[PDB]
Amino acid sequence: VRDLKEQLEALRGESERAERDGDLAKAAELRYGRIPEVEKKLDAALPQKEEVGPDDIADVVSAWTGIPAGRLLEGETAKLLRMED
Amino acid sequence: MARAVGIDLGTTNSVVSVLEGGDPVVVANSEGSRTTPSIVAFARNGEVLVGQPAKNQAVTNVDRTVRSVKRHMGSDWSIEIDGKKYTAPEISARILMKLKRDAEAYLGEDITDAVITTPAYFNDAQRQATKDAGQIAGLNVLRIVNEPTAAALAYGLDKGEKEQRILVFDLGGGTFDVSLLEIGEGVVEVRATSGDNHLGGDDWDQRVVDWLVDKFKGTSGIDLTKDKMAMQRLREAAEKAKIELSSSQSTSINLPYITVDADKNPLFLDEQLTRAEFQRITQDLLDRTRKPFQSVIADTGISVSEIDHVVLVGGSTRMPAVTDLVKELTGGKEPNKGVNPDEVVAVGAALQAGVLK
Repeated sequence: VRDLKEQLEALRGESERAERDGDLAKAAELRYGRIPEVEKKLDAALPQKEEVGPDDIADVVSAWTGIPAGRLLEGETAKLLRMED
Repeated sequence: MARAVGIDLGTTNSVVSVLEGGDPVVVANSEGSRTTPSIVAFARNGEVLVGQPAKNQAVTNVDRTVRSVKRHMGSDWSIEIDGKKYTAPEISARILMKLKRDAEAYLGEDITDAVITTPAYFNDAQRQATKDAGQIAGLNVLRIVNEPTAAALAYGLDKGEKEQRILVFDLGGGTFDVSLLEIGEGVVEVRATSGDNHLGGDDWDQRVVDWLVDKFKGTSGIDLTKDKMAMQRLREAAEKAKIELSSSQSTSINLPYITVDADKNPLFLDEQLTRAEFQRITQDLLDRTRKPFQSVIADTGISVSEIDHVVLVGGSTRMPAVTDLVKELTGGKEPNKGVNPDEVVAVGAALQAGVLK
């Protein structure tokens, strides 16, 4: 998806040049077509670890003081769901 | 060649014709179009486009693009273009330097002299302004031939020796002039002149674009006033619809994607125009031509039958709305044909040049 973001940047240069050349037809085709469509595509392409968040804080306050405060990280939920067994 | 040329520096149609051994050759600009659009777009650089390059920046350098400084020649019509204020002579001199190097390219050497024209509604202050621009750009107006006069030259309308009556309808894209011409002995008088110095076939195009966005909002409700490139596109498509419906009864115009629609769908354009609706649309712009001609008539007191030639100059008199109101008011008198109306006055001014050369 990194190339497509750069591709989104390439589309922005394309809309720049469409408007340079008087290409109204491409102006909106990029403003309401290519650029926004690649943008929704890239929003979909977002996988999730490049900035601290409201869960690393919980991780630290769990490692320290031992009290578990998290989000039931996909392994604890299955186990908690069958306890009376 | 004639060592000089002629220049119908239109109000929107700056054209220059040379003489291939007397053959009136309208030189293709380095822009390709023999007509340089008489627009000077002081791009936000200090650099200055001219022609369709400038025309394109009529929306972008709207704050720095000059049109119809032709009308403002006779003053210090001095436009604060980045550095200082550039008077109408220099704005004209820019187009003249373009045309200069276009012809130098077309030649292989800078054969530069000219016969550059004025509307018959102009005054000798505008002509002094052109004298200064000639001191500036480096082309010679060895003499000015007013535009109706160079029209009657261009079509070779040397009728009766004692005197001849030449009617001339100039509609450049940005200028209108009715003129009546008593000519004789190779000496010319534009006997009378009226017109509409604000009207032009690009005023016609502006009415067109008005309607365009009118029915755009008629169906959906978006204004291309809201989009500058859309205004450029409407204007360009409208003038090329002008030269289209100078031959075509009707021209359908269409554009892919432009702005979002009501349902957030990239809206476009698609529909017919019928030239009937066009002459309906310029109808008050056609009233802006009639009583001008009534005024030139009364100035001359001449019957349209007595007129010995009629003439169509300025590219927007390719239009048959022009020729319709001609043959209506002129009693059916056919204007003489053989040169493009933009080319006409440039051609005949060039003929005057060769008459000098």
